[PDB]
Amino acid sequence: FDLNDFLEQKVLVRMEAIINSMTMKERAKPEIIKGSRKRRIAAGSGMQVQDVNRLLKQFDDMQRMMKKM
RNA sequence: GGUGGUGUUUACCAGGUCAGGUCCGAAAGGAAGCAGCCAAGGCACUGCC
Repeated sequence: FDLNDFLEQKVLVRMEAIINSMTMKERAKPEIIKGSRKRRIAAGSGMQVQDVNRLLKQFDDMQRMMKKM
């Protein structure tokens, strides 16, 4: 379950904008989205790092389950 | 090296365009711009000079 699937799932429209700002490598192996990338991803999706961190946290939640069922 | 070709590679770090999103604006409309793409660079093979 990579960020590519979690994408299929201005309310959420912005939660998309964020991913539509990532790169294939990022959307495929999130454990590489440190500071620098974030600062890119945020300003890229007109958001803010905190926003990204939010979505990042969301993915994890929606992720762990897959790895537990 | 120059200038071509082909394969490969490259998140941001004053190239271009810009979905999506953001920004300013009562509006009309402006602005910056991620991914993508183009271009460009790198690693090689290669033609020519």
